[PDB]
Amino acid sequence: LIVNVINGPNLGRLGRREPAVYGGTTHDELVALIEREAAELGLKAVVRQSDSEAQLLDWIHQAADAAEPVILNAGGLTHTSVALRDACAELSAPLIEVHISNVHAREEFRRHSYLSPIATGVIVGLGIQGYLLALRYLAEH
Amino acid sequence: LIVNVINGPNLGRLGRREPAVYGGTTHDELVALIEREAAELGLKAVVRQSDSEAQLLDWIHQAADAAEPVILNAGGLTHTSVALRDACAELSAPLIEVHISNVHAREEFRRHSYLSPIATGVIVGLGIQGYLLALRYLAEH
Amino acid sequence: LIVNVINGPNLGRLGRREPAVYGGTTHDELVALIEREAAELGLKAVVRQSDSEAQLLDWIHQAADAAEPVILNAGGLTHTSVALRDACAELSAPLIEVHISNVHAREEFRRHSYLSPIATGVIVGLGIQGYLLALRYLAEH
Amino acid sequence: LIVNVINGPNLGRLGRREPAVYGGTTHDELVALIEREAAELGLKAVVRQSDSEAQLLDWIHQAADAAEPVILNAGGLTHTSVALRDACAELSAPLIEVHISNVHAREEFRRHSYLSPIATGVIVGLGIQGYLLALRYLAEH
Amino acid sequence: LIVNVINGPNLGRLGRREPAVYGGTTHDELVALIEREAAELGLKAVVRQSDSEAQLLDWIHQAADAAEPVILNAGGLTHTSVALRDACAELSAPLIEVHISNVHAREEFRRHSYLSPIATGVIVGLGIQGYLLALRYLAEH
Amino acid sequence: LIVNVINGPNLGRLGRREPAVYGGTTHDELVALIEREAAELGLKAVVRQSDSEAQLLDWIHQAADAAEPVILNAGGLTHTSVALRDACAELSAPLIEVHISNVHAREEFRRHSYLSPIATGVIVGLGIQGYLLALRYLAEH
Amino acid sequence: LIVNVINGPNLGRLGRREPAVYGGTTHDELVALIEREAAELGLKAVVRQSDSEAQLLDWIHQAADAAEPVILNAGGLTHTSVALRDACAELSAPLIEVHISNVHAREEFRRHSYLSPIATGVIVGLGIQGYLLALRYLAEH
Amino acid sequence: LIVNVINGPNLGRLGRREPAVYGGTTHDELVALIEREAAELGLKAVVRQSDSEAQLLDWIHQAADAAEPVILNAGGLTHTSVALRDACAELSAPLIEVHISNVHAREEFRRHSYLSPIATGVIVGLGIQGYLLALRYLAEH
Amino acid sequence: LIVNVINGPNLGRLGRREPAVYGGTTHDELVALIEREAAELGLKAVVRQSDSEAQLLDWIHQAADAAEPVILNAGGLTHTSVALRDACAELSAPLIEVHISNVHAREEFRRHSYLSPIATGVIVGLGIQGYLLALRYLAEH
Amino acid sequence: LIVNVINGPNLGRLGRREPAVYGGTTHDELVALIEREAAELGLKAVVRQSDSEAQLLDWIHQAADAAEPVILNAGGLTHTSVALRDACAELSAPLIEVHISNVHAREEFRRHSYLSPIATGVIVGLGIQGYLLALRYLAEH
Amino acid sequence: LIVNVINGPNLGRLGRREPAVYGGTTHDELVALIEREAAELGLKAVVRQSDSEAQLLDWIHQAADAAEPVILNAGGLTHTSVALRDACAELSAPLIEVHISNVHAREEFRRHSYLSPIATGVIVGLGIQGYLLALRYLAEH
Amino acid sequence: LIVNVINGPNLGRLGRREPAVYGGTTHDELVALIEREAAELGLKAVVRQSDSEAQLLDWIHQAADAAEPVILNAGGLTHTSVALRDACAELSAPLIEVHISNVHAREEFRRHSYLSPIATGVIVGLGIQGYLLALRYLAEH
Ligand SMILES: O=C(O)[C@]1(O)C=C(CCO)[C@@H](O)[C@H](O)C1
Ligand SMILES: O=C(O)[C@]1(O)C=C(CCO)[C@@H](O)[C@H](O)C1
Ligand SMILES: O=C(O)[C@]1(O)C=C(CCO)[C@@H](O)[C@H](O)C1
Ligand SMILES: O=C(O)[C@]1(O)C=C(CCO)[C@@H](O)[C@H](O)C1
Ligand SMILES: O=C(O)[C@]1(O)C=C(CCO)[C@@H](O)[C@H](O)C1
Ligand SMILES: O=C(O)[C@]1(O)C=C(CCO)[C@@H](O)[C@H](O)C1
Ligand SMILES: O=C(O)[C@]1(O)C=C(CCO)[C@@H](O)[C@H](O)C1
Ligand SMILES: O=C(O)[C@]1(O)C=C(CCO)[C@@H](O)[C@H](O)C1
Ligand SMILES: O=C(O)[C@]1(O)C=C(CCO)[C@@H](O)[C@H](O)C1
Ligand SMILES: O=C(O)[C@]1(O)C=C(CCO)[C@@H](O)[C@H](O)C1
Ligand SMILES: O=C(O)[C@]1(O)C=C(CCO)[C@@H](O)[C@H](O)C1
Ligand SMILES: O=C(O)[C@]1(O)C=C(CCO)[C@@H](O)[C@H](O)C1
Ligand code: NA
Ligand code: NA
Ligand code: NA
Ligand code: NA
Ligand code: NA
Ligand code: NA
Ligand code: NA
Ligand code: NA
Ligand code: NA
Ligand code: NA
Ligand code: NA
Ligand code: NA
Ligand code: NA
Ligand code: NA
Ligand code: NA
Ligand code: NA
Ligand code: NA
Ligand code: NA
Ligand code: NA
Ligand code: NA
Ligand code: NA
Ligand code: NA
Ligand code: NA
Ligand code: NA
Ligand code: NA
Ligand code: NA
Ligand code: NA
Ligand code: NA
Ligand code: NA
Ligand code: NA
Ligand code: NA
Ligand code: NA
Ligand code: NA
Ligand code: NA
Ligand code: NA
Ligand code: NA
Repeated sequence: LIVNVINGPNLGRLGRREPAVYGGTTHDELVALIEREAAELGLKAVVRQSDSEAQLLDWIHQAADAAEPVILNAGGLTHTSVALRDACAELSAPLIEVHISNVHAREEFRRHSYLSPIATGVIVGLGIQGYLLALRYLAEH
Repeated sequence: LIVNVINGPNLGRLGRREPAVYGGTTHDELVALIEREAAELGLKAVVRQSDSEAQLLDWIHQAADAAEPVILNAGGLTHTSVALRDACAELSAPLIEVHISNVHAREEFRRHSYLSPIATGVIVGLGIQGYLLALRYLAEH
Repeated sequence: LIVNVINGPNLGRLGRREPAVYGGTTHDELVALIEREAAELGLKAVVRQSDSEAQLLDWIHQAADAAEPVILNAGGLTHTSVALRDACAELSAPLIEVHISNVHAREEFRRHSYLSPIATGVIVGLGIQGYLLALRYLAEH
Repeated sequence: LIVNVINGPNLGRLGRREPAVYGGTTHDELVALIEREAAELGLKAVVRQSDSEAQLLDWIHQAADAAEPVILNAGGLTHTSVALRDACAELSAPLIEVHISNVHAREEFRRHSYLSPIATGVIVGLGIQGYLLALRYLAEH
Repeated sequence: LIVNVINGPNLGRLGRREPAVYGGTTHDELVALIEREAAELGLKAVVRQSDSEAQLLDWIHQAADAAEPVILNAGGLTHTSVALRDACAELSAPLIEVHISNVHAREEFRRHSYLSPIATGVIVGLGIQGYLLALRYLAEH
Repeated sequence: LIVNVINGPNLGRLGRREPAVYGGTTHDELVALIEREAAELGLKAVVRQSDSEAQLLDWIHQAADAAEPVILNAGGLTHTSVALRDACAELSAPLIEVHISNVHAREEFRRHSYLSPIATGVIVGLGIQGYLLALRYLAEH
Repeated sequence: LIVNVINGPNLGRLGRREPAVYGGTTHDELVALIEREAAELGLKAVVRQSDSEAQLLDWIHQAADAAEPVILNAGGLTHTSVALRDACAELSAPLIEVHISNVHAREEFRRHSYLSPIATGVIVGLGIQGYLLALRYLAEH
Repeated sequence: LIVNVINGPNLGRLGRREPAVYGGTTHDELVALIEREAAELGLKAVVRQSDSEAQLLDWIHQAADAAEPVILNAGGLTHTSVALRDACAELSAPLIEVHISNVHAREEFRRHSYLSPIATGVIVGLGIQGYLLALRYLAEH
Repeated sequence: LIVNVINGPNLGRLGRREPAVYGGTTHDELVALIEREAAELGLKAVVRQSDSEAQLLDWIHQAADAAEPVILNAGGLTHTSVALRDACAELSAPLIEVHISNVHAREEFRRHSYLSPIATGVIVGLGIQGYLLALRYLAEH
Repeated sequence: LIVNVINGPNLGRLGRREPAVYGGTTHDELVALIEREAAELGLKAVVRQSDSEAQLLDWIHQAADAAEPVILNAGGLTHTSVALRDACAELSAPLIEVHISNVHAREEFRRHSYLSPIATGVIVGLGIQGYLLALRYLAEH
Repeated sequence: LIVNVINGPNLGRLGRREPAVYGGTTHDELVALIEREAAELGLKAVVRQSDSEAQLLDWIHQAADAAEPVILNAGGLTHTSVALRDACAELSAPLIEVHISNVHAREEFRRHSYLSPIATGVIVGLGIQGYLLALRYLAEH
Repeated sequence: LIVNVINGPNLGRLGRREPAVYGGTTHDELVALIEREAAELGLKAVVRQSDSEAQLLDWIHQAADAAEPVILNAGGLTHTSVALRDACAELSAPLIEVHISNVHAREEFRRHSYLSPIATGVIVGLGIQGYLLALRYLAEH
């Protein structure tokens, strides 16, 4: 029923660099697209964004306590934060890691994720439709 | 309209190991699920499997010449074949790389792909629904 | 006389995963155990926890200015934060690094600490008694 | 005209360790020196410091939206934060990375920067005059 | 009740280098301190030292057969001996690894231990009080 | 008073590749700019260039014997010559290492310098103004 | 009762290089020796060779479905094929990996095997008697 | 007299990607150019291409038995196949390895060849004339 | 005729850990099995075990002087001792290295042997039958 | 029309070591062979050799200014000199790198070249005919 | 006056392998040569050999307590023993490390020494005269 | 009879840094000491120094042609020059590599030598007596 979509650092800046990297959809448009899709699927999507690791951790803690699934795009913290990994390892419902860009076609440091080994699955490089596809996985799960 | 789904070595063996690793769906069931989904999406899915790298290359060559999109699960060749990478780099339509298992939760050698850097995107660890989600991306693309 | 016990990200979640990883004592129980032990030793323990690196840094800054000893369990930041290391290098009184779990029996990335080289000493894998043993070292120091 | 000087974790502690590492100038003195130099150059310097990555990111976001140049000394986050790198990659005006100490004469982990590849340039080991020299580059740019 | 304290190569030389590295307590004084503490705790400590790996192995074998806990400071063999690791993996009662010096502040080769992954826990850099603190852990265990 | 500016291999070729890499100023123009700036600062700049390591070493030897400061852009020898490093380690007055290009944005092999650890400081990626900024540091030093 | 002996690329060329590397027995002689030994042991040996990975995979698939033991000398694919590893991981009866030459005395790349971690055991450097010794292990198993 | 030219995976696709990578000559044109050159040199060139490793191995086996020289462009198998290396090590006449593209200017994984250490020589980056130049070496050999 | 079987550290402890790792046969049973097999083969087996490297070296020295073959299971010293390697390099008769467990399925540090490159051959993971199979190789040699 | 052949350190010593490494042709003979071939091709070859990096750089500078092609065998500087690489990157006409010996069959340090990534192409292991084959490429270019 | 010459594992076997590796002088001859040279120099040489690390450590301990210089050829323990390094770090008089063979021309693992960083100096590859040359250094020291 | 002593970059600067690194003997004093010792040994020592690699190479070439032994202290080129290695590999008489300082106690980059693998032997850390000891080896050779 309830799905948490959690976006990390810099994801509030969607639609401000060249559409080359992350597409032309803004974060507000993203929230709207996700909500619309979620309703069609008979889910409720709670979509939140923060540039603060501590805030992200608190959202993951609540999802852990509620046994709610998480779609998480951690931004740069994907590649650097053990703390985020430790919080996500508490989750009992599925965790789908999403990257808008194809990280495997960028710098080598983006090709490692602390989150992938503990996630249910990972979607990269399908732009913002990656979130919609994750919702749909969760609706069937 | 037409989408090629190409499965590589050992994928014909789906449903024969413990459902732990790859799920309980057989390859024939997979073909059927994909075809059914593709028709609902108004696509035609051509689904093929081989344990022979040369056969896989020939299928990729035809997709390149037809400018058709490919959903490719290369099995073990993901981690080892430059030749497959070179064939896939000719593709002008999208290439979505799919892994049934979450390779990031397994041996370290499964965490490298020669295909990811040239793919449009990658879906891992969502089981066979990963193919269905790729079809759906392509139907919107 | 005064000892600061500083816990970092996710340590507020003690007692919520399987007792396998970190034991069944909660953070509030931990505070209570530490305070009781500290009083028996004729010390005052100030025990604080935050998931925010900036808050942790500020607590370390105050300990540096007061020349007070610190028992620090930085959680995931142990393995990732140079900033925390830089703050701890100002400390003139002892710094004892504590890990509840035996990090050497877990993932390889947990086997590196930015803090160990600048700490007085390190206690790992003795569960929450690791804090009590650190207090006792400080009472004799 | 307007230049942002952004200092990251622990830079508020300038003048509190042995003058060996970072010199004897405090952060307030630094702000004053920079402002005085900036006025002589006919610039306005906005100088800000935070130990919070999220706050640093927000300052970089504003500089990106205003197309203003940034002189950035990220402290320990230089060596660890992809998120900071991603925010700085939006900047369209110059980015000069500054380190007070000669990081190349210290620990090996200080010899890598996530920021250098996307900066216009880098000044290290010239103490606080490194900021003044960056201002002067920007006044001619 | 019975605890074995086993010291490896060069530990008989305690109190002969500058107090900088290992302190000014000799091995005989160490035995005496440990015995006194053990009696206060209502334990019996059997404290033994050898520069011979084979002798150390035989002591570990006996502790394994008696199901007795071991506090082990293996000296240089910590970083080099698989054989010692294999003997210690038989132990069914706790194994606490102790280093007098903070190995993390010395040469990089001292930062790896073959023993840590199989030990219950590890205490480093607290000087000879590290042994006393291990005894106290065992008295509560 | 006297400052030596020493340029190494290929720096005589300034202004001959695309202005992309090193700018459009020639070496003769560079000498002129440096001299003009030095006079304004009340310094005398002795500016020399050679493609011969032995000649560079001899210039560094003379600066060492005269206790004169050196601004050194060693070209490709930055990344390869221990001999140059050994000569520069004799210098008792400051050594400022200068790179015209941002080496951190180029090939990985340009990101290591044998000179940085023994230099007073390093300026990269500020083009030829990097020399002028070094002069100004020295005038205040 | 039934044992499959599977030889991979280039093993059909036995007896054609200097007897230094692989001995002077041809593949046909090898088949004959194995059959003779197998009969003495009261086993039936099915001995097959191919330079085609796909053919090797199909033979391993059949052994998996029949629950038959495999003695496998994969030739160069030992060091390179994940696909072969994946097929061999299905085997429920024993898998003995055999190398005629002592791979540990040759190039470093021959010292890694994708098969060893999933094999029951490995025999190297005992020439063709390695096959006979594997048969004998299986006859007792 | 007789020279074998053997092309591996994807070389049948010459002239189908942008002329940037491999030139605009097709494989059929290549065969024709080689034959014409060979006749001028008084040689007979047997030119063959396959995407199948097993087929390539069989061609190398025949060249080994006939003591005929080989010009080999193995495509992606250059970087991945030990089996191909093992077959080529049987060759008693010269082996010239040819790459159309300059592999040293591409991805790092293309800069390693299993074939180079056992080849007589290697020609890279001279396009299809690399084959013609190899023929000419063999005509003088 | 005479074969030396030499077992190193911890091999006297066979049959004392879970049969999972090394089987349920004790060292005395092993000696008996080997002797019985050796007599059937018309050999004399001299079987010795020590936890002392110096004792092992002396046994290898005697085998070198007598030109007698050695079956050696060095235990943990396999992975760590150059001295043992140097002694074994004197042997003129065959040296067969034996491991009871499949070291390739355990920790990565067990996957390197200082002995394999100088051994005639290596048998791993066939339990105690590995010794019997080595005897049989030697009886035919 | 004009082609520069530039030989680096030790190439003046051709014909003085065992013909095993570099052949029996001296440098003077090499000059003569190249000149004769060049005339047959209707080219003029200017062939020069120096053990001085600075002299080599000056020759490359002149070829850059004249837009003349270079055949360069840099000797040991191939593997060590960034300065040479930087000079060769100015060349607008083709650069063919030549090695007489097959560097891939020698020490590992000879398998890296700073020149290959910026060269048009590379010929190794064809002895002195490698120069003649490069001339012929240039005559067709 | 008194100099200790300490030889480690396998050095008692001098003169038993091909004179290629270590020369044809036996250990007894070596003792005699050293004694004769020492007397000519007006020194007393105490020459001892053991294959037991513990015995070597005890000899080093005595040299440390007597403040006597040591010439040490540790054999294979050079490359493997931290314990030996720790004992040698107590020595206050000079420590000269000697290797008979040129370890730099052998396996790569022989090119690392735990002893070199703490030795006064090192002599390798001068055969047994290396000991005589060390004595002579000590006689002048 | 004749021995060449060849000193490389910066060795003309002996006696100008703190006696800590290289001692207080100047190069002229060194020449004098060597000559005096050589005469006592009935040798003639030709002692030469240059900061120019090309000059060093030419001296090594002459020693190769005269079949004269070389004592070589290459300075920083020890760690960086393949060209020097290639010249020294021609030498048929002994080559003794000498370092005044103990390079193993300094930076890690000084612990690799391109010369050691081809030298007869190596003396490090015995100061200038290292040259005298090399002469004496050569007088007995
Ligand atoms: O592609 C993504 O969605 C991504 O997770 C996002 C960011 C930051 C986006 O501004 C980057 O830090 C990640 O490396 C990739
Ligand atoms: O998870 C998958 O789908 C996968 O692509 C498939 C195989 C082989 C499946 O038998 C494995 O070789 C890959 O590592 C992962
Ligand atoms: O064992 C610990 O106490 C530890 O410091 C704590 C955490 C996070 C605890 O939730 C982990 O991030 C550390 O790796 C180990
Ligand atoms: O030298 C600097 O200015 C520096 O950026 C600052 C800090 C933290 C300063 O307390 C360190 O974390 C950096 O490694 C170096
Ligand atoms: O600090 C310790 O107690 C230590 O275990 C002891 C020794 C040898 C002590 O002489 C060293 O070999 C270890 O690296 C650290
Ligand atoms: O950017 C510079 O100034 C630099 O020092 C110069 C050269 C050579 C310039 O032709 C290059 O070799 C360095 O890598 C960068
Ligand atoms: O020694 C063997 O049997 C071996 O498996 C065989 C081959 C190919 C044999 O031609 C090689 O590819 C392997 O590295 C070793
Ligand atoms: O440049 C070549 O000729 C090359 O051998 C060919 C291929 C495949 C060509 O489609 C690539 O796989 C090689 O890396 C380079
Ligand atoms: O499997 C074996 O026989 C083995 O040689 C034995 C030991 C020690 C056995 O107690 C281990 O040290 C080796 O790694 C593996
Ligand atoms: O093979 C060659 O031509 C080569 O370029 C030449 C030399 C020096 C030749 O004396 C070596 O330094 C190179 O590694 C290989
Ligand atoms: O060359 C030597 O003297 C040496 O120290 C001796 C031995 C053992 C000699 O049998 C080897 O273990 C060392 O690697 C080299
Ligand atoms: O110790 C030596 O003699 C040495 O060869 C000399 C130099 C340069 C001396 O100024 C250094 O470059 C070497 O690393 C060490
Ligand atoms: Na919620
Ligand atoms: Na991970
Ligand atoms: Na999209
Ligand atoms: Na199709
Ligand atoms: Na890749
Ligand atoms: Na699924
Ligand atoms: Na406090
Ligand atoms: Na560290
Ligand atoms: Na506890
Ligand atoms: Na502003
Ligand atoms: Na980077
Ligand atoms: Na300053
Ligand atoms: Na006991
Ligand atoms: Na370990
Ligand atoms: Na203490
Ligand atoms: Na001057
Ligand atoms: Na350095
Ligand atoms: Na500029
Ligand atoms: Na069968
Ligand atoms: Na593996
Ligand atoms: Na055999
Ligand atoms: Na043919
Ligand atoms: Na290779
Ligand atoms: Na061409
Ligand atoms: Na015997
Ligand atoms: Na080895
Ligand atoms: Na068994
Ligand atoms: Na010319
Ligand atoms: Na390169
Ligand atoms: Na030739
Ligand atoms: Na003595
Ligand atoms: Na060391
Ligand atoms: Na000798
Ligand atoms: Na001479
Ligand atoms: Na080398
Ligand atoms: Na001296």
